[PDB]
Amino acid sequence: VQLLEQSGAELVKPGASVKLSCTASGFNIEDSYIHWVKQRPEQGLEWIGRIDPEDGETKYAPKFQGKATITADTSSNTAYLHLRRLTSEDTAIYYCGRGAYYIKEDFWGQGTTLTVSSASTKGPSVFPLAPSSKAGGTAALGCLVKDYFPEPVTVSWNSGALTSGVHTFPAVLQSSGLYSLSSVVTVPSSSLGTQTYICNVNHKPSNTKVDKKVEPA
Amino acid sequence: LVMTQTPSSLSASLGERVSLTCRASQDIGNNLNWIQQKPDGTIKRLIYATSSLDSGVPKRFSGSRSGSDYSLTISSLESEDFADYYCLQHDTFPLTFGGGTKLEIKRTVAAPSVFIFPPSDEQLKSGTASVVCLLNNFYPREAKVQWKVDNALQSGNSQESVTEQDSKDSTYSLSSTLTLSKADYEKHKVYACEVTHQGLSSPVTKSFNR
Amino acid sequence: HGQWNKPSK
Repeated sequence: VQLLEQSGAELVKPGASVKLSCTASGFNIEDSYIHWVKQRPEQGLEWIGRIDPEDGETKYAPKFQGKATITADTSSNTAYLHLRRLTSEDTAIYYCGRGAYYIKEDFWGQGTTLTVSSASTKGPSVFPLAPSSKAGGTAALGCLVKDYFPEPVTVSWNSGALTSGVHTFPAVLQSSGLYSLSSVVTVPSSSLGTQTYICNVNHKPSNTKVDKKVEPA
Repeated sequence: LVMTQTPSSLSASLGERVSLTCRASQDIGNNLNWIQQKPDGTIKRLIYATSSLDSGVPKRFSGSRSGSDYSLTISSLESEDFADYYCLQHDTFPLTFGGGTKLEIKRTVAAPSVFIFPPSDEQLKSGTASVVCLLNNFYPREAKVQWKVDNALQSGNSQESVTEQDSKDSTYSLSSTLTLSKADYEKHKVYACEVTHQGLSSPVTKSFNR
Repeated sequence: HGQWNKPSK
């Protein structure tokens, strides 16, 4: 029942500021040290700093000290990471990790993807990839998630009930400078005419949620 | 303080035993954890306080120092072990991570299942047509997908995407999406995807006629 | 003795 849930992915203009969050659940946040770790695309993890929510005492890495400002709200049971004067070097996913008393009780948060761009958010267009395939009782189907920005998009199937065989490809960059990906899945052709296959796309940056039904023919 | 993690990359067979090392530049004592990042981005600490295993982490994971060299070791490698590993030192500020290690899994050659998807009508009406070619579960990564519209070889009008190694069978999957205007797609009829892989004796061609 | 974990509490 105890976990760290981070705010949703978002886009922010350069020069601006953002305030990422990390809400502790199933335990009082001051009973631990809350760390903040950054990860630039195709790069390694970096420590930003840590807070003692009990009194708000914070320690930082040298490079982040003039931009980061970690805080907390004991009552809200949340720890925030505040970044000022945003730039392209700040586009990365930020993680909050717990530093509990009983060292054995440490765990991390899912992360918060932050894209810093001059452009605007654009939800995706979801077209279905119809079955009509033959491979020994196995048929492939899916969803083409086209023209969206920024990252990321999250695709699930049948609200999470279908997982076996699901392959969601990494987003590819297009000529328009917009991203596009497709998620596929194999299922037995024998179940095509009875089971309902729906993919669930979600793009937090633009608050869009699409549920496209993929039908046989 | 600089943690020097080595090797940067490592390809190992299943069942095999691997060790990743991190050379502490200024001595950090027993304050060094090992974290694992799965392909999906999720982070989970495996080893803490140099050798102590966290809750639930399988018996094949061990930690141990030897001078200024701290190491994580896996007695027998499994498919689910495919991930990126980083060593974290929490002795002196600023805390440091090693450059990481990308752990790939050597596997036996596997031929791909090929599928072809015609554009959806819902998109045709939008003015464009995306033809998708799926190469499911194969190994190794290399593959040569070629598009042929009315036996006409394509170029510059398609892009590919590849998934990372599967957690269960260590295979790869790849999609080649050929994009065209509603115009072009309506002009021609023969749409063919031609796959060429190590695991195939002859290049395979899946196709559909409009 | 660490630096990641909270000593007190």
